[PDB]
Amino acid sequence: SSVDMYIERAGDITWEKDAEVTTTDGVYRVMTRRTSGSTQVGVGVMQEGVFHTMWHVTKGSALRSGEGRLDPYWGDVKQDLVSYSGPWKLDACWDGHSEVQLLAVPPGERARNIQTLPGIFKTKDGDIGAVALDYPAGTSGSPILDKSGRVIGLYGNGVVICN
Amino acid sequence: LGSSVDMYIERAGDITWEKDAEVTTTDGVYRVMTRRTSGSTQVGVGVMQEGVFHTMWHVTKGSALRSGEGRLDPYWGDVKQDLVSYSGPWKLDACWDGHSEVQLLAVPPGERARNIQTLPGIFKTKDGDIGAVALDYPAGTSGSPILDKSGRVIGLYGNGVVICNG
Ligand SMILES: Nc1cc(N)c(/N=N/c2ccc(S(=O)(=O)Nc3nccs3)cc2)cc1/N=N/c1ccc(S(=O)(=O)Nc2nccs2)cc1
Ligand SMILES: [Cl-]
Repeated sequence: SSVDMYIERAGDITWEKDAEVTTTDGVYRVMTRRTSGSTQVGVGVMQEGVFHTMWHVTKGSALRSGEGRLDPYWGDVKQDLVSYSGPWKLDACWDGHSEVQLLAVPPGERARNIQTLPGIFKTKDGDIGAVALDYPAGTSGSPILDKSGRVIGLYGNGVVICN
Repeated sequence: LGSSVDMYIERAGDITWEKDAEVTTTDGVYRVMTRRTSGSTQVGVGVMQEGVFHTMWHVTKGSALRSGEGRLDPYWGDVKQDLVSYSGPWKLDACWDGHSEVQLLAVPPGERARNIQTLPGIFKTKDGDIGAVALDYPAGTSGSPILDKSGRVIGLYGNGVVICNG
């Protein structure tokens, strides 16, 4: 048997006004089915009919969904990204100075917003952000949001700065 | 001053092809560890070859590392390639033929190093064709070396397998 991977909608993607501080558009759990039952392997974002997640979560596997089978459209192993059904749509960038919110969706746990200041690390062309928190395996792909609710990164990836 | 990580490496084993694998600071393979208020966690893996430590850029964010020898400074780094080398230029130049089985020398957090023989898939990227290992391991296994039959490192787990022609 090949791995039976599917997505389930977990909630809306919204900035939460008083967060904790350290089918349709939304945030989805990426699940695997075994005879013994289901495991969450990651998270992703449906935007403009395109499902976005990390390449390591699916390794280009087709996904079952409420809308039928989703086939991979584009991916990059090095950036660790993959899109289903169409081109990559998550084009927002972090300004490199505003606090962000991680919309963490860990396995077997409630979706929640956590406000956090990314770390900044120097690169040769500039700087990149990091949200490295203590979340369980399977949280990778959780969206990182700016104050307008735009997805500026996925949990486990560097947060790209444009400034 | 700014954001910093307290990172260190620990040798996990020799890098060798294992003749009868399951089929689905000396040179060697190392765990990359980070010290946080919660404790020390493995965040990835890398390869010491010819006195140069090699890992994926995102594992270390290009940070200096502590080792048995003292401080290792990043020498070369590329966020786009997601690679970084310490102490000297990138030394891992072997490529996959695009058809032979390979071995992942997986070094997962809290688990023994082990060799798994597998056949990479081949995927189209804007740069060209690349191989990729279709085995699932936890995030902190990223950087584990992928080996050809002569024990040469032809890729790092999560970074793809380099194909000799395009
Ligand atoms: N100054 C430098 C000093 C170094 N020590 C160094 N090492 N480099 C490596 C590059 C690739 C690989 S690898 O694939 O073989 N991965 C693995 N091999 C075994 C295990 S993993 C390994 C090492 C690179 C340097 N500069 N490099 C540049 C590369 C590209 C471009 S580019 O503009 O042309 N963009 C692109 N186009 C198509 C693709 S990238 C500009 C500059
Ligand atoms: Cl890989």
